Amino acid sequence: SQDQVDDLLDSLGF
Amino acid sequence: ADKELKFLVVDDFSTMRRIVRNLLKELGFNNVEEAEDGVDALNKLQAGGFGFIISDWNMPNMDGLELLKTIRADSAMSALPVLMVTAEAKKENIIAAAQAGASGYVVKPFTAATLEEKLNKIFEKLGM
Repeated sequence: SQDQVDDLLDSLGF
Repeated sequence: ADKELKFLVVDDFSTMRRIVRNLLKELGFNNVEEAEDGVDALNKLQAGGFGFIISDWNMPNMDGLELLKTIRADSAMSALPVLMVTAEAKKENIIAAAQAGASGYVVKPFTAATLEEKLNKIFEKLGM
């Protein structure tokens, strides 16, 4: 969920 | 990106605005103005010339997401870079930012080096 967040940010280019 | 790019820093907390303005100065961005919420931001945006927005998530009268969506849907300002600042990275807020077209997303407090990384990510994507 932390890792889903970091991955989410990565996928968004954030 | 041009050193003279004009930033608007939007936050209801004066101290945080000063902090962001000073981090920008540290990076060589001196052309910086302030706004205390989304309404005050939209008023200042009418002067024209603005090239970059850094906005807090939570503000009275008009919050960060409302301001972002307004800018994105605006006939003249739709492509303006907007860096969203949040107190905490949460999936739901990240996706709300993504959906509304945030150029970037950053958790406060952040260092000058982090600010620089985030701005460079945006400049790179936009070819600035």
